[PDB]
Amino acid sequence: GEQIFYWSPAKHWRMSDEGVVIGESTYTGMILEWFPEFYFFAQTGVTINRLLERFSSGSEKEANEILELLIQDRVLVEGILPPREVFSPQEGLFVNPYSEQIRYSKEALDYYVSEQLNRTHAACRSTKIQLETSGALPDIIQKRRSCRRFDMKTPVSFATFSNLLSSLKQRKEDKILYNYASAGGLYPIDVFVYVKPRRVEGVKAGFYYFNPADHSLVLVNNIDQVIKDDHELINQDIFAQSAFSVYLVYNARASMPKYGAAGYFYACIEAGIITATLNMVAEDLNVGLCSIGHMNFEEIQTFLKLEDHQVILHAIEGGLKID
Amino acid sequence: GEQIFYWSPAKHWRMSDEGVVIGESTYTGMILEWFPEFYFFAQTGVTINRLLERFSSGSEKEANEILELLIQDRVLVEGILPPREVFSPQEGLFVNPYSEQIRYSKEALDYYVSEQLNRTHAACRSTKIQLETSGALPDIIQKRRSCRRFDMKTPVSFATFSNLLSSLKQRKEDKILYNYASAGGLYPIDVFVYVKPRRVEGVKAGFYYFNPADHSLVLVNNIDQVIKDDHELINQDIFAQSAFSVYLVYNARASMPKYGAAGYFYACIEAGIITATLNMVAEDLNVGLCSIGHMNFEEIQTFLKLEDHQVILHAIEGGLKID
Amino acid sequence: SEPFSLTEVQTAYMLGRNPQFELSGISPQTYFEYETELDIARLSRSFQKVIQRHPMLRAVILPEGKQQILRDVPEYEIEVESLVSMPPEKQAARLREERSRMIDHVFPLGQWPLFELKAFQLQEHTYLLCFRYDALLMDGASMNLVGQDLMHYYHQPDAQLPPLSFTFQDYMHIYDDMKRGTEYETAKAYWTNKLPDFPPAPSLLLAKDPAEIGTPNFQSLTTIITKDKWLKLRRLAQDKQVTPSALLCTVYGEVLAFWSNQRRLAINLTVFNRYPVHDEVEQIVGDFTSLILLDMDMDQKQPFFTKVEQTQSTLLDGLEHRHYDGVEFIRDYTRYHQMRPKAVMPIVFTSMLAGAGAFAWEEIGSLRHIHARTPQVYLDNVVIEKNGELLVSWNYVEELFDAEVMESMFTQFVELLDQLVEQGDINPLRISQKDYALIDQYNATAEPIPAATLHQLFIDQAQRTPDQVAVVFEQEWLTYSELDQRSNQVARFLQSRGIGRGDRVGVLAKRQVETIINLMAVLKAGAAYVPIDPDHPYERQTYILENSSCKILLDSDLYETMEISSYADGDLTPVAEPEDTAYVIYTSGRPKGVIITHQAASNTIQDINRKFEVNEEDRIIGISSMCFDLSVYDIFGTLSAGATLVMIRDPRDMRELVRTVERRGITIWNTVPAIMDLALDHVGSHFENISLRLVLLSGDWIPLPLPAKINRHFPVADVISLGGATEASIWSIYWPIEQVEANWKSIPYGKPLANQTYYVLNYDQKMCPVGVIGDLYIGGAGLAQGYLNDDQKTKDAFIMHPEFGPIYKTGDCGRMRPEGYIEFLGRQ
Ligand SMILES: Cc1cc2nc3c(=O)[nH]c(=O)nc-3n(C[C@H](O)[C@H](O)[C@H](O)COP(=O)(O)O)c2cc1C
Ligand SMILES: Cc1cc2nc3c(=O)[nH]c(=O)nc-3n(C[C@H](O)[C@H](O)[C@H](O)COP(=O)(O)O)c2cc1C
Repeated sequence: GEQIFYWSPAKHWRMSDEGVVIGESTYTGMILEWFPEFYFFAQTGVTINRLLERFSSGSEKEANEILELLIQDRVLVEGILPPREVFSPQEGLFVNPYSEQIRYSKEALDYYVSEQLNRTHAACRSTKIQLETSGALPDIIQKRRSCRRFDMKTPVSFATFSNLLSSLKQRKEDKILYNYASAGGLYPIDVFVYVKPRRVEGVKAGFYYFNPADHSLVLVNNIDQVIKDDHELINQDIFAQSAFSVYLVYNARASMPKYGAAGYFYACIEAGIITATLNMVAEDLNVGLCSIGHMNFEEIQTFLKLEDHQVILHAIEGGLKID
Repeated sequence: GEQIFYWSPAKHWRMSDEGVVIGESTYTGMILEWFPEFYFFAQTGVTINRLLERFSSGSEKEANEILELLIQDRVLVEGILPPREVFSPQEGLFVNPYSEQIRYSKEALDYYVSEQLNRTHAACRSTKIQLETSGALPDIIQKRRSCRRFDMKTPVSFATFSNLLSSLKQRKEDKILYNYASAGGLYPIDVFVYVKPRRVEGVKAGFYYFNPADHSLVLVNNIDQVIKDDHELINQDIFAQSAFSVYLVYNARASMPKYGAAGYFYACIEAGIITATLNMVAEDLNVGLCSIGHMNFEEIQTFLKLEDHQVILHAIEGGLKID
Repeated sequence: SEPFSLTEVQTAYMLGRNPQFELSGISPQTYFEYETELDIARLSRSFQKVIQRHPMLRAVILPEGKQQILRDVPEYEIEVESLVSMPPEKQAARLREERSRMIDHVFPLGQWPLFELKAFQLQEHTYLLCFRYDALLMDGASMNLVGQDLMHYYHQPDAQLPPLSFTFQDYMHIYDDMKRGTEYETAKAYWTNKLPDFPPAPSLLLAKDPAEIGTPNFQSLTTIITKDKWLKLRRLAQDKQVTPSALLCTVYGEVLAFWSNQRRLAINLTVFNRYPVHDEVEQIVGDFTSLILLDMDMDQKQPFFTKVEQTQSTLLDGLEHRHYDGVEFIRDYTRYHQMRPKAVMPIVFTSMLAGAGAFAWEEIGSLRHIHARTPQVYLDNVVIEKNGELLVSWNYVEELFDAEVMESMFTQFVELLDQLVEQGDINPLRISQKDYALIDQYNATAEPIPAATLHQLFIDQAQRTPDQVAVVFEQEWLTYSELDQRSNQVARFLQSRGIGRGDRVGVLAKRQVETIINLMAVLKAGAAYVPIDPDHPYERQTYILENSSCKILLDSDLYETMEISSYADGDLTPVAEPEDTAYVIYTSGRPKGVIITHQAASNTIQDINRKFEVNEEDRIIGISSMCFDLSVYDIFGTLSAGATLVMIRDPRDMRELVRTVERRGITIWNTVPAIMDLALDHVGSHFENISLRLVLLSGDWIPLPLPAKINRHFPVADVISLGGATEASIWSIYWPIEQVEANWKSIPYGKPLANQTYYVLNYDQKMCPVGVIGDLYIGGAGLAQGYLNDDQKTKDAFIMHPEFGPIYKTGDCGRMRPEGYIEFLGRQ
C-alpha cells in the first residue's frame, strides 16, 4: 500500500572522497555505507520500508532522513518524468562553440541569430535549382502574426470563444475524426482552459476541462487561480493582458500502451500540431494568441489535480485582437 | 582527433552472478573485472587509447574486443542521442493497465482505441458550459486527410512543387519573417527534400537541401537510393507509391547554446507547426501527404552526410493525389 | 523347275519389300507404255511364244525368299480393249487409269505372273500397250531381249526361234557354285581392305526428313542432249583417254560436292551385266543387276579431266571385283559403322550409255511413258544412250526437296556439261541468283562514325559535365574533373620515365577508383595497356609481362608512393592517333595477345551507345573482370556518355549483386549469361526490380528459358543477345530477344552491328548456299590487327579473301537462314 519509488533514470551515480555523488550533489554520512548495492536494489522499484530494512539495520532516524532527501532531490521517483527532466542529460553530449553572451548581451544574440538565419548545409554540392516565386499562400497563413497586446475591456464574445474551441472537436463520419492528425489515431492530449473574471462572455472564472466529444467545458477548479508570479517576468505582460489561457496535457495511458516510449515523443510532435491548427482558426476569428515556453507547471498540475500519468507539455495565452 | 566516447546516459547497470548486466545484455571477462571504475571513466568522455591505457593491463586483444562490443551495443557513444534513444528509459516508469495483446491482436487494439476515444478527466465537478457548433471552419483545415494512394503516372509539376515549398520560405519586412511561428525566433530546423526519378518535373532524382533565403534546392546526394526495406511493412505501399519526401532535421548548434536541453524539446514541438502549415498548403495544391512514425533514419542520416550535431526528427511522404 | 538362291540384289529387293525399313515397303516396280501400229492378237500370241522361248517370264517369286520358274502358267493373253469409239479425252481417261494403277499397284508374292500386260486399241492401227513388272523378275537388258523376239513373231509367227538352251535355272545353279571362292574371295579381300575407311554418302540440303515422307513420290527433271553435244563429249573423253561414264560421274560429283560442302563422298553405283557364266547368257532373261559403291574424292585443285581420270581408274578397278556384291559390302559397312536399317545410300548413278541396244520395245512402238520406283532413293541420276541420243533424267522424291533447289542443281549439271562441250573444262560451281540478294543486303551495314580515340571521348565529356560522379565503389568516388586532374599528373609521371607511343604498360585489375586513373593516364600518354588479374597464378603474371615485353607494371598503390602529387595537373600534349594500339589482351591460355586499335574500339562503343541511347542518367554495374575486353565497353562506354560506373568488390556474391542493384539504382546490366542466371536464383517470387532498362548478355550460350526469369523479375528491361570475338572489337553480331519468338532449338545469332560483315564459307572458301553449314568468318572495320608474338596463329586465323577483303576465321560452324539471320551450331 506504500508508494513505489524507482531509481530515477535521469540520475547517474558516482563515488568520490567526500561521499556519494548523484548528479549535481554530494551526500555524506551513513549514505556512503549504502554502496552500489543501494544503486542496484533501487532499480527494480521499492517501497520505503522494504528499502529501509535492506539498508538500515541501524537507527531508522538517519535512514529516514537520507531516504527523504533522495526523494525530495528526485533521486528516487514515483513515475514518468516531464520533458524538462527527460531531456536534461543531453547537455552533457553537446559542445557549445559560442560564448555565453548569447544569453546576456542582446547584441551578442542578434549577431548569433543573423548567423543562424543565413546558415547552409556543409555537404551541399555546387548546383542549384531555382524555384518559382510565382504563387501565393492563403491569407489564413501569410497574414498571421503573434499577438502581444489585447483588448482588455471587451469580453471575448461567446460565439468567438466557442468557435475557436470547436476547431479541436470530434466529428463522426462512420468513425471518430478530428481536424488534425494523431500518431496511431489516439489523440492523447487533454485540454484545459483557464478563464479570468469578466473576460470571456458567458464564462465564470476558473479552470475547465475541455471534452472534444461533448464540445463542452467542465469545471475542474474554481477555488485557486493562476498568478503572475508563476511566470517568467518576460511574459508577465502577456499574462496580465490575456483573457484566457490554454494548457496542453499529455496522457500517458492514451499512448504508452500502444507505442511505448515512442508515444511520448509522438505526443511532443502533436503539440505543434493542434497549436498551429488553433492559430489558423484564431486568425479567421480575429483572435490573438501567443505561446509560452515555460512557466511554473508544478503549481498548475497541483491545481488541476493531474494524476501520475498526466504531463503538462505546453501552454498558450490569448484574447481578442485589439485595434 | 580520436573519437571520444561517453557512457550513454540511457544505460544503467547491475552486478550479477552471471556477470555484469548493462541495459539488456550480460557480459563476462575484463568488463566484469573492471568494476565502477570503468563505469566512472566512461561517464566523463574518454577516447579509446586512453581507456586502453587505463583499463587494459591484460591481452590487447581482450581489451579491444570489450571496447568494440560496447561501442556496437551503444553503451559507449559519440554524442547527442536521437529521440528513440532519448525517451527509451521511460518504459520502466509507465505501468500498462492493459494487456500486451493490444499490440498483437487487432480486436484487442480496436477495443483499446474505442475506449480511449471516449475518455474524460476524472477530477471534474458537476457543472459545465456547453459550446455551440453554430460557426464554421475553412475547408483548408476541416477537409484535410492523410493520403496513402498516389497518382504514379502524373509527375508533380514544377510550379506546384515550387509553390508548395514556398510555404516555408523567408520574407523580408524589415526583418526576416516566416509563414509560421518558431522557437524563440531561431528556426533551427533544416529541410531536406528527396525526389524519385521522373516523379517531379524538372528535378533529377536525389537528396537536396532547401535554402529558404534563396528559394532553391541544392543537391547533396544523387548516388545512393532509398529502398522499401528502409520502411516497416505497414508503410511499404506508401513508400512504393510516393513521388517525393521531406525530412526535418534539427541542428543542435542552432538552439542548444541558448536553451540547453530545452532546445531539443522545443524543436520537437516546432516540427508539428511546420507540418501543419505545410499540409494546409498541400491541400490547396492537391498534393497528398502522410507522416511516417518510423523509418530507417540511420541510413538516411548517412546519405545526407549529417554531422554529429544533426538529427532527423520527422519525415513526410507525398505526391499528387490518386484521382 | 527347282527353286534357286537369289542374287544379293534380288535378296536386297526382297528385304526392301519390308515396311519396317526406312523408305521401304516397295519392292522396286517399273511401268512402261509404248505406241505401235501392230495388232494385239498377234503381239499377244508373240508374248506367249516368248514365254515359251524365255521361261524365266514364267517365273514366280515365293514368300520363302527364293525364286522358281513355274512348271507352267495359265496362258497369258494381253487384254485388249477398244477405245476406238471413244473420243480422245475418254481414251485418255482409260489410258491414265491404267497408267496410274500400274504405277501404284504392286505384285503380291506368290502371284504366278510377275508381269501384267494390258492394251488399248485407240484407232484400228494405233495401239498403246501398258505394262508393269516386279524387278525381281528381270533386267532392262532382258526387257529388250524379249521385245525383239516378240516383234519378230508378230511379223513372222512361223519363223520359230530356238529355245534358250542355257536357261535361267542353269544360270542360277552356276551362281550358287561360283560364290564359294576364286574371284568371290579375291574381290572380298579387295573390298575388305577398303571397307574400314570407305566414305559416307553425301548429305544433301533436304527440305524434309525421310520419316516425314513415308511413301516416296517421284517427279523428274529431264533433258535430251543432242547428237552433236553427245559426240563432242565423247570426243573429249577420247582425247583425254577416258570413258564418258567417268566424265558424267565427275560432273555429277561436282554438283553433289558443292551442294553438300563435301570433300569425299560415297556414290551408289549400279553394276550391269553380271559375270560371263556361259556362252548364251546375254541371250537369256533374268536379273543381272549387282551393286558397287563408288569412292569419289573431289578435294582437288587439279583440272577437270584429272578428276575424270581418277574416277575412271576407280571405276575400272572396282568392276574387276564385281564378284563380291556391294550388297554384301554395305551389309558389312553398316554393321561396321553401326548405321542400322537406314537409307544409307540414297544417291545413285545408273548408266546405259553404250549399255543399250536398238530398243526393241521402241522398234515395236514409241515410248510414251515410263516410271519406276525404288526403295531408299532420294535421287537417281540415270543416263541412257538411245541410238546416239543422250538421255538425261533425274528422278527424285519431291517431298524431300525444295523445288527451287532441285531445279537449280539440275540446271547446274547440264550447264557443266555444256561447258565441257565448248571449253573442255568447267568453271567451279558458284551460287548467286535468289540467294545472293539476301546476303548482299544482310551485309549492307556501313555508317558514318569518325572513331577518333578513347581518351578523347573522355576529355570532351569531362568538360561538359565536370562535377558529375564518374566512378563509384563504396562511399568513395571520383568526379569527371577529378579524373582529369589526377590522370594528367600520372601521365606526366609516365612520360617522364621514358614511356611513350608504341610502348606498353601492364596494369593490375584491382577494385580501386585509382585503377581508372592509372588506366586513363596510360592511354593519354599514348601507350597501350595490358591488363593482368592479380589472382592469376603468379607464374602467369610474370609470363605475360615478359611475353608481352612490357616496361613497367602499375600497381594501384602509386599515387602516394611515386610522389605523383608533385606533378602538374594541367593539359597534356596529345600523342595517340586512332590507328594506334589501345590495348593488348591476352586470351585462351600458351595465351596470345590480341591487338586492338583505338578506331576499332571506338566504333563498337559509339554504336552501342547510340543504338541504346545511353546517357548521363544511366548506371552501369561493373561485374565483369577487367581482364576481359568486355570491360572496355563498361569503362569507356560509360565515360563517353557521362554515365556512372559502379565497381563490384566480389563478383561471386550474387546477394551482393542484388543488394547493389537495389541500393544503387542500376540501369544497365552487362554480363555473360551465367551471372544473370545465378543472380536470379537468389531472387524470391516477391522480388521486382524496375531500375534495369537494358540487359546485355554477351558470349556463351543463352538458354531459351532464361528470358522468362529475366522478364518476370525485371519487367521493364530490354534483353539483348550479343555475339562476337575478342579478335574483333568485342561485339559483331546482334539480336534482340522478343520472348521466345518461335518453336526452335536456338536463338538467332543475329545480324552485324555497324560497319561489319559476316560470311558462311565452304570447304574451298566460296559462299555456301543458304541453309548449308560451313565455316563462319567475319569482316569489316571491327577486326583485330593480329596476335601478339604468334605468327603462325595470325597467319591462319587472319586471311585476305580475294572477294571479301581481310576476314577472320572464327572457326565456328553455322549457316545463314533465308529469314535474314545467322544460326550457329556451336563450334562443332
Ligand atoms: C507524428 C505522426 C506519425 C504518423 N505516422 C504514421 C505512419 O507511420 N503510417 C501511417 O499510415 N499513418 C501515420 N500517421 C497517422 C495518420 O497520419 C492520421 O493521424 C490519421 O489519418 C487521422 O487523421 P486525418 O483524418 O487528418 O488523416 C501519423 C500521424 C502523426 C501525427
Ligand atoms: C514552443 C514555443 C515557445 C515560445 N515561448 C515564448 C515565451 O515564453 N514568450 C514569448 O513572448 N514568446 C514565445 N515564443 C516566441 C513567439 O511565440 C513567436 O513564435 C516569435 O516571436 C516569432 O514571431 P512572429 O509572429 O513575427 O513570427 C515561443 C514560440 C514557440 C514555438
